[PDB]
Amino acid sequence: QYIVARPVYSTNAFEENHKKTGRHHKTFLDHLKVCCSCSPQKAKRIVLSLFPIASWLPAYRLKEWLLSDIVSGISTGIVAVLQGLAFALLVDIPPVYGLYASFFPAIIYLFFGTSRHISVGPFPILSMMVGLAVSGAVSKAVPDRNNSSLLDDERVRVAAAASVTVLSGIIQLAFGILRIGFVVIYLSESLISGFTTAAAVHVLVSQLKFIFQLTVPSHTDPVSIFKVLYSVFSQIEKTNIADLVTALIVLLVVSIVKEINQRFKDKLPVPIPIEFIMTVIAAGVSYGCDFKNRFKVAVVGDMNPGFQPPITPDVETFQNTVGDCFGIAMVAFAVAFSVASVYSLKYDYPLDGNQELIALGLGNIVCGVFRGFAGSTALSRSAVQESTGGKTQIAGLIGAIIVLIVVLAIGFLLAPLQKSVLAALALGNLKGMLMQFAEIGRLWRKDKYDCLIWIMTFIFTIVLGLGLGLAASVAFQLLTIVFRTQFPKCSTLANIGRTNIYKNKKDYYDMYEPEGVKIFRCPSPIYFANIGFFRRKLIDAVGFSPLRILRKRNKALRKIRKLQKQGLLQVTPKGFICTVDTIKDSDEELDNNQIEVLDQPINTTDLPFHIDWNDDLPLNIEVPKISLHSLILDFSAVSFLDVSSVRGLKSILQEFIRIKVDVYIVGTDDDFIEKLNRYEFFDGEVKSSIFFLTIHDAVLHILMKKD
Amino acid sequence: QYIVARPVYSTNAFEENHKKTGRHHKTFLDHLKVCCSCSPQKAKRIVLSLFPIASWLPAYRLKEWLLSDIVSGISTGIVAVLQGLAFALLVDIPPVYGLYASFFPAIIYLFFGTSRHISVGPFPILSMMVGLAVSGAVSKAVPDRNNSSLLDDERVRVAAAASVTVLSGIIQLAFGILRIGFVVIYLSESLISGFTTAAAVHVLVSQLKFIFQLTVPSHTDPVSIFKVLYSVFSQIEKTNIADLVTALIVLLVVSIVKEINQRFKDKLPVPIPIEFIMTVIAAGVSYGCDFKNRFKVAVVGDMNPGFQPPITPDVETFQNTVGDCFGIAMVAFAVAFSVASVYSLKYDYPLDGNQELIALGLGNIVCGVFRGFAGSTALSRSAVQESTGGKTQIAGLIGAIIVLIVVLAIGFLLAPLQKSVLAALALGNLKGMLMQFAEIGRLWRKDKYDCLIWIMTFIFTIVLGLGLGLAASVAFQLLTIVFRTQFPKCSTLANIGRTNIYKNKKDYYDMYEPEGVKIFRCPSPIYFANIGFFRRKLIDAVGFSPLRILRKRNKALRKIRKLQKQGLLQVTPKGFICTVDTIKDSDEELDNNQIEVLDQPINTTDLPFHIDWNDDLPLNIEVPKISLHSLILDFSAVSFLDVSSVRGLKSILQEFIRIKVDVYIVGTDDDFIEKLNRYEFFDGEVKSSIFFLTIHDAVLHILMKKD
Ligand SMILES: CC(C)CCC[C@@H](C)[C@H]1CC[C@H]2[C@@H]3CC=C4C[C@@H](OC(=O)CCC(=O)O)CC[C@]4(C)[C@H]3CC[C@]12C
Ligand SMILES: CC(C)CCC[C@@H](C)[C@H]1CC[C@H]2[C@@H]3CC=C4C[C@@H](OC(=O)CCC(=O)O)CC[C@]4(C)[C@H]3CC[C@]12C
Ligand SMILES: CC(C)CCC[C@@H](C)[C@H]1CC[C@H]2[C@@H]3CC=C4C[C@@H](OC(=O)CCC(=O)O)CC[C@]4(C)[C@H]3CC[C@]12C
Ligand SMILES: CC(C)CCC[C@@H](C)[C@H]1CC[C@H]2[C@@H]3CC=C4C[C@@H](OC(=O)CCC(=O)O)CC[C@]4(C)[C@H]3CC[C@]12C
Ligand SMILES: CC(C)CCC[C@@H](C)[C@H]1CC[C@H]2[C@@H]3CC=C4C[C@@H](OC(=O)CCC(=O)O)CC[C@]4(C)[C@H]3CC[C@]12C
Ligand SMILES: CC(C)CCC[C@@H](C)[C@H]1CC[C@H]2[C@@H]3CC=C4C[C@@H](OC(=O)CCC(=O)O)CC[C@]4(C)[C@H]3CC[C@]12C
Ligand SMILES: CC(C)CCC[C@@H](C)[C@H]1CC[C@H]2[C@@H]3CC=C4C[C@@H](OC(=O)CCC(=O)O)CC[C@]4(C)[C@H]3CC[C@]12C
Ligand SMILES: CC(C)CCC[C@@H](C)[C@H]1CC[C@H]2[C@@H]3CC=C4C[C@@H](OC(=O)CCC(=O)O)CC[C@]4(C)[C@H]3CC[C@]12C
Ligand SMILES: Cc1c(CC(=O)O)c(=O)oc2c(C)c(OCc3cccc(C(F)(F)F)c3)ccc12
Ligand SMILES: Cc1c(CC(=O)O)c(=O)oc2c(C)c(OCc3cccc(C(F)(F)F)c3)ccc12
Repeated sequence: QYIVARPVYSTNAFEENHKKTGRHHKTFLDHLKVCCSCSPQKAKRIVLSLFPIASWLPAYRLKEWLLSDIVSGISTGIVAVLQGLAFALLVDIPPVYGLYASFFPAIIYLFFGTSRHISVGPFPILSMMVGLAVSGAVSKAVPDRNNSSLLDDERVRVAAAASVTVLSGIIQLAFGILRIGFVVIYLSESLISGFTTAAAVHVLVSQLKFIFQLTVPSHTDPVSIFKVLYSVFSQIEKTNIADLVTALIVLLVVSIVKEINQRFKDKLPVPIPIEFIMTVIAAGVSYGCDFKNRFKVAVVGDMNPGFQPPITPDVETFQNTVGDCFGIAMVAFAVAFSVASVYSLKYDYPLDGNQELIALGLGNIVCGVFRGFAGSTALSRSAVQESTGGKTQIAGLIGAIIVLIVVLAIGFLLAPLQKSVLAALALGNLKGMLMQFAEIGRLWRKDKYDCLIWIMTFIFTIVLGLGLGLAASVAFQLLTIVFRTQFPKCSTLANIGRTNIYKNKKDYYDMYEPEGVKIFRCPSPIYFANIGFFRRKLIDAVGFSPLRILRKRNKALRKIRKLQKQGLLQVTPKGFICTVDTIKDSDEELDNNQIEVLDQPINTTDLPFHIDWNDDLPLNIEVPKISLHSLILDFSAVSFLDVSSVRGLKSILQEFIRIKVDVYIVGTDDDFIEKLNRYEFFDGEVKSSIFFLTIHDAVLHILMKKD
Repeated sequence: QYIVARPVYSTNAFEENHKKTGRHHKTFLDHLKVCCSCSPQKAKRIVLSLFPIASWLPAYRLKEWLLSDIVSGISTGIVAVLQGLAFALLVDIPPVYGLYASFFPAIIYLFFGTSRHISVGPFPILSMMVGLAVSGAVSKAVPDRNNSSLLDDERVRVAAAASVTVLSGIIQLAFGILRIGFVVIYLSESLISGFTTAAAVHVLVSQLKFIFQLTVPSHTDPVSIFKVLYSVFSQIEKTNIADLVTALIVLLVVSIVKEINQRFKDKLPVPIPIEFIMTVIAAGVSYGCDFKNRFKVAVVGDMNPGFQPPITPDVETFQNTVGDCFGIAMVAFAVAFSVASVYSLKYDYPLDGNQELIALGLGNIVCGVFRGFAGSTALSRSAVQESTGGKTQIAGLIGAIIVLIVVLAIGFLLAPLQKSVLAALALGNLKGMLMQFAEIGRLWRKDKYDCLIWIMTFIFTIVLGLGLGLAASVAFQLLTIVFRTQFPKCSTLANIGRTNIYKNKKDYYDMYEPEGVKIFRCPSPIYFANIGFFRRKLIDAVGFSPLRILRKRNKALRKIRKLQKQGLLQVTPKGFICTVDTIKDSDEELDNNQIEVLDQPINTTDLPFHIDWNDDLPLNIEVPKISLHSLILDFSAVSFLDVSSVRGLKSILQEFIRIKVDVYIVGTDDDFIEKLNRYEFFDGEVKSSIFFLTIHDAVLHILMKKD
């Protein structure tokens, strides 16, 4: 049983009876003296936050982790070599520059990174974005000033890729220093699903150059994918059959083996390395049977051993690639943080979002100085490193050691590799991204505001491209928040069961509603896109407009005074005795510059008899009549207000108070009423006595005030 | 006194006891059969909505309104002539093409418009936008193929202005047909104040060409205002003193007269026409004293009488002015609707927002065909028409008649008008726009989220220009809504006074909190930018993490089973009798691909003795202990959810239920729980029995369930 015996409280009488604690407000300056004030155990936290390898490496369990890290590092270093060779073709540079992208960030992240299960390298979507930024940069360059010229057009693409990488790393490091690594929260799940599904189609289309062995120019556009499709299918009579059959065989075999490893995650230690076995088989059969001369297949060429000397970044490339580098930096950090958060939740260790930006930015800067291209983690390579038994970032060190031993020593192998095997290995990781097409039907019957976000993200990314489509999709996703709260379902309430329960007036059968009281609920925060709808729904829920009846009352009072000081109608302390039956009954029209005296509050204290405005006026004067005398506003679900709302609500309440209708606001916490004091909302007319605790408090106050 | 005696209801037991009405849901098709089904009194509403002149003109009070409309129309037609001559210089076309912009939209709006106090013409900000769009269009044109060539560069500006006008009218009419005239609600008051204050500075800077009589090229840029300032101040030694003294005298006189008319709005019928008197004086003294030859002043030239033949709009201009015409159409409709709403509220007549778009678009199309430029109402001209006694749109007809009689007959006057008097008349209306600089200090101490909107709107409009700055400002204003709800102040509640009142635990002195119960409140809607903060604040408010203690309980159960089926520890229906004191105390490590068996729910029904997890386990096993057994979530202020929130909340509640903690959600209406059924939120684990009416219902349910 629910039994309550209580006084009726009114948010001002409540705080008279209950002593508040009193908490000191923190202004701008004590935050400053709290932050910049050093201590011998304060700098030793910041330094260990900047170098986490000083914290995890002495706490290294040797006997449990070393033999697992060795095996995990070898098996992910092989995949890092092959994926680095494959993703350099998506930037259209020589393939040895993808091996440099798999070495330097994995060394910098070993010192400055906080994740333990992430392999750092390149991944296909970011390589497509870097290639688009490069071919957009070499077409905006100044034209400054016979036989070997198609090796010098790849010498400028390498420098453009290095400069784009250095600028993206600088943007990432500057975002990490300014401690704004919370920007991943502006990306909902529907936006990520739509972007991922469209970018999988981008990746699938851009691999058709190498499976068919066709020559496609460097389209950089809004509508790049359809131009690439037109350039491929205009010349499909010139394909190479030996490059197509091999890609089909490799894709089929790694597809039916890469799902045995998920069907049989138990029963089977160290899952089957199929990207290594198929590469060994393909490069061994392309040698010996002489595939480069029997057929005419494209191969990975002769890579020269060693590293390159450092480069100096071109500021002319920095001038006209800024909007591309911002998108590259944001996409790289968002992908890396989302992949690292899964294993951080799975193995229960903390993940610093601001240290990831510093580590990835430093890795990208050092990679771009030594002529690599940009990157962060890949989902498939991280899954290979984790599913083999990777416990920490020693596995990334051993993967970088294997990449180094391929660069320095054994790069004379992988010279008969057939360059469409490398394109078919990158298509084996598109299953989980393309299976997200079955989310339009799921989101259709659940929200319909996130289905719209999915469809608009897909369309913007397909039509506008990977960089500008994400920027358009974030803005549309912010529009849907305003769409959710434009027209809230406002309702009137009534009492059920003669108790303190008040629900919707249309929903139940024998609800009671007290005489002259109107309860109105708006289930949404009221802001600038919301206040005219609120005012319209309130004055249609109450039956009339208070400004119109105030104007008609002022007109009737003006006619009463005009007949009065002619000495026609008598004035008594009780009665309003008239003299004549009918007057000429004019409809006196007052012009502009005077029509706004009808909005003034009525002050009839000069007249002794109290006027009613609800019985009939003494001669044929026809002001309308209302039955309302009290209005409750249920503000429980109203989260915040702003300046437009405070002005509109102030106008509404001033119009209701001047027509002699008492207004009560009900259901707010103390932060709301404290914020309303800063807007200068209260004055001599709208007091602070209008706030009550619950609806039943206001109704019980009304039902004993009016008797 | 507040006395309630009631049963304890739980939102499922409430609806068993109270019969709901049952309302039929309206799907997609019955809306279609409701809308497209004609009637002989349905088409007669749509036709009278499309032609409001068939409704107001037979209801015309002749004796009250005719003599006021004549005087208002004459006095606003003079101002329309002078402002049309003045604003054509801001597009840099000959001045006779501003008289055509003051004639045709005022005739089309007489038939298709719903306002009664609006004068339709040009206004300065839209003329600056049209001029920028024109000079951007003539620089992107194809270059296709000696003495008189500076009259043919103004022949292309006229055609560009006409084409920009026709495209803007087409966009306006198409927006009005599609019934989307509610787009004015996306503009808050702070954005409008910042945009207006920056555009006043734009208007003030662009009038310096004519006061000083300097030659400035057509800068179209992001940063146009600073380039215009540099081009003016590089050559200020070449100014004309007779053009500066005259502009100063005219500006001073109309400034001190245009505020007498506000100080003396009473006492004074038909306010003083000072823009007419100063124009007559200036053009009469420039004649006779021969100002064109004594000094070297620029004058309004010889305008040829008559109208021009119709033009055909160039589609090449349509190709590269789309983003300009969208901004022109939106700014014109927003300004016209905001100015008309003031008089619609003042005189109590309805205003159709979708008919305004059709009327303004038709007027702009007809104006652009006959070589005028675009426009809508101006605030100063509308104030002149209203303050003289304008009752309806007959005053606009008489103003158009006076513009016609200037075009056809008496355009040989205003030939000695001095062209800086026209620039000084446009500066007399900048006082109310420049006085809005005292809103940074007002908004600073009130909201601080709208001060940011003001400052960013000012900076974006000054730096990027009038068209792109508004588009950037709308997006930043949408960002501030997410900024308001990123980190909501979540709190825990407690009971005051041993009644049904629950407030913040830190705020009062002798609050009670029941043993083992935790009440948690989030005062905001929970969406994608909000759910990780909610989960973090909830698991720091409750004292622990439920997933970690579930994993430790599963580890302890695995060690118990491993010691059990070795036959070491005995198993009883009551007791857990052991055998040995100490075992080897391993810390058994299970690898990846098996670590996710620790998140499974505990099912110890194979064991007869009930395990406690809160006393000590029989040997040295050290699972942590919790005191919580019930958790209330106060969801009163939670307005909506989305897919990310439903997934995160589902994970949180599943983690709390598996650790044997009962969860209650409290304070939601029926629309919330009806929307939660569509997300497939409920299953065999998370039931619908967890919803209660109020906090005291859930607390009273707990306090009798646990005894
Ligand atoms: C209404 C919402 C739901 C989607 C809005 C999509 C638009 C922003 C897209 C759709 C069609 C697109 C156009 C489709 C085709 C072209 C031609 C294209 O040029 C060429 O293909 C020829 C020249 C060249 O090869 O570069 C330049 C971009 C453009 C104008 C596109 C610009 C962007 C547009 C207008
Ligand atoms: C179905 C949705 C996702 C898109 C709807 C619009 C498409 C049907 C349009 C918009 C972009 C258009 C493409 C824009 C650019 C080009 C390049 C253009 O390349 C040329 O060689 C141009 C000159 C020539 O025709 O010879 C050929 C047409 C094509 C593929 C267009 C084909 C029709 C496309 C795909
Ligand atoms: C917003 C801040 C706190 C963090 C992010 C910093 C970036 C926005 C900055 C840092 C490096 C800057 C770049 C450093 C060097 C240059 C070259 C400089 O241009 C030239 O020197 C051009 C030649 C000339 O001066 O005429 C200015 C632009 C640019 C690309 C800068 C653009 C802005 C960048 C990317
Ligand atoms: C907290 C974060 C979100 C702040 C982000 C700020 C950026 C939006 C700003 C800061 C620095 C700006 C850059 C500063 C300078 C330039 C150089 C400018 O190029 C020139 O000036 C070329 C001609 C010349 O050299 O004079 C192009 C814009 C750009 C990259 C600006 C683009 C906009 C940037 C990146
Ligand atoms: C960080 C937030 C608060 C404001 C971001 C403002 C930027 C978007 C602005 C500020 C500085 C602006 C730049 C200032 C100066 C110039 C030079 C200007 O070129 C010239 O003046 C020379 C060539 C010519 O005369 O056309 C081109 C625009 C640009 C790069 C502007 C581009 C837009 C910028 C980067
Ligand atoms: C104070 C806030 C509102 C702006 C902060 C940045 C300004 C100090 C910058 C940004 C834009 C700049 C302007 C961009 C373009 C030009 C045109 C440029 O015109 C020329 O004649 C260029 C060649 C030459 O120098 O001879 C002269 C400098 C100026 C006015 C620049 C002056 C410095 C400005 C105003
Ligand atoms: C979104 C809809 C429901 C309302 C608003 C309509 C506008 C977005 C439409 C109506 C008129 C259209 C224009 C009509 C004519 C043309 C010319 C046409 O371009 C050409 O003919 C160029 C030459 C060539 O075809 O090669 C397509 C673009 C454009 C500017 C169109 C752009 C889109 C406009 C402005
Ligand atoms: C309900 C409202 C908000 C819808 C708004 C839709 C607009 C954003 C779309 C609809 C029509 C689109 C236009 C359709 C066609 C063109 C022509 C296109 O120019 C060309 O195609 C030039 C080359 C050629 O002729 O092939 C430039 C973009 C533009 C104006 C598009 C710009 C984007 C527009 C205005
Ligand atoms: C390339 C790639 C492949 C191939 C491979 O394995 O290398 C894959 O398998 O999955 C991917 C997924 C799921 C990706 O989505 C992550 C994400 C997470 C948050 C935010 C965003 C953002 F919207 F910002 F892009 C993206 C992205 C990229 C891949
Ligand atoms: C030119 C002009 C002048 C000179 C003259 O009188 O002719 C003036 O006196 O006042 C103006 C005011 C207040 C203006 O602001 C209206 C508004 C209303 C809603 C929305 C927007 C938007 F943000 F879309 F622009 C603008 C605009 C323009 C003027």
